[PDB]
Amino acid sequence: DQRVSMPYASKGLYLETEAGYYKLSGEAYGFVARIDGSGNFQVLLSDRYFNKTCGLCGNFNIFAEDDFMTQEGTLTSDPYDF
Amino acid sequence: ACLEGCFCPPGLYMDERGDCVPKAQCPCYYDGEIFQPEDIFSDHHTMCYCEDGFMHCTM
Ligand SMILES: *[C@@H]1O[C@H](CO)[C@@H](O)[C@H](O)[C@H]1NC(C)=O
Ligand SMILES: [Ca+2]
Repeated sequence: DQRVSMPYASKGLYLETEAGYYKLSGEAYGFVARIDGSGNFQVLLSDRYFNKTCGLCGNFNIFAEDDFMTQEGTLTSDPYDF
Repeated sequence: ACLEGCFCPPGLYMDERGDCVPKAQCPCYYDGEIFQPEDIFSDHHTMCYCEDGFMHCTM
């Protein structure tokens, strides 16, 4: 809840600005986030979590149809209740 | 038919406990079971929830 300044680098999380756009790197933990001026979240993530990370950006598999596996684990046809 | 008695305005629907309420906290009666207005609900194979009075089941 304490507002900090920027940039910021604690706990292996460099919180930087690149190309006038804000960045959050976690290369130890294998991810790089960022935002643009308008607001467009982006998440770069390694190959280490292939068929692991299940969430709102779906699994990191090859397929694209089966990447709605709910918090229970259920292939759903709706992109909404998921 | 068009009967006579004690009703309450259309925005309000009847609750079991004598008052009538909007459809926000109007429970569901799935399989007889009186579920509260927010009760996420599932066996292994189905998936079901009560939103505003209606019981939204899926599979
Ligand atoms: C992903 O992992 C699951 C659970 O272990 C396994 O059932 C499935 O075959 C794997 N799929 C791929 C593409 O490796
Ligand atoms: Ca996928």
